[PDB]
Amino acid sequence: PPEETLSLWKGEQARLKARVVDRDTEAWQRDPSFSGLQKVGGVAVSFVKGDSVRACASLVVLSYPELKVVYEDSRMVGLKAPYVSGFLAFREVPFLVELVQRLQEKEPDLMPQVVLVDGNGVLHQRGFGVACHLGVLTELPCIGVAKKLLQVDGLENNALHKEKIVLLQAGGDTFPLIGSSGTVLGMALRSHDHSTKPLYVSVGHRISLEVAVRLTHHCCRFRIPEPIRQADIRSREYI
Repeated sequence: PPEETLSLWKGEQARLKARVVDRDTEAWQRDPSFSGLQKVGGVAVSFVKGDSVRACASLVVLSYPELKVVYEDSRMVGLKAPYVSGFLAFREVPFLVELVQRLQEKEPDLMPQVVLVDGNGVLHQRGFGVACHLGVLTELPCIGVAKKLLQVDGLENNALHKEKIVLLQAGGDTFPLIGSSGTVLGMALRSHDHSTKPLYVSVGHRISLEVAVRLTHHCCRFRIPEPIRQADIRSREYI
């Protein structure tokens, strides 16, 4: 009953968006060296077309500060119709929740304290990206780490944007992503000395933007934050 389904999802999008928290809720987040942080998660998803859409997803957990994989669960499943633009997350995210639930059941001591999501946070067409959606359904702190600048609220990959990227001279350097509204939606981060291409970081849930950006940088042994890099490898394996 697709009209019923999409209508339900539209209501849920509004309700879930209102649940997004953009401040820190954990003691470890307020410590300058993130004292108390031991486990960082990574999530990545790739889709495949077919009679049914398939999703290849990976949840990994890494030790922190060491960034070594301590848990992994990577899967390919079919997702159920209806497939509606702007609402694929309403099939995708419950599958990701299932991964988290399986971790809680099978290895509860390895539950991540924060999840780095390969995808968008509040820097999103409707201010409710996959990282927000996963966060509110699990109550886990989540960060949206995007590889491209999302064109919302007047953000443009224009000449000035490109100039600001050049002026990111070293790993850790940032510049704010500020909408036409004047709202700070996220930060561009040069994640590593080796790469000149920035990551675009925004809050998913239960973390502040400053903390999200600093933690993201600290997870970058290479350009892509290690939990995402590891999840990416495993969700391309299934592709």
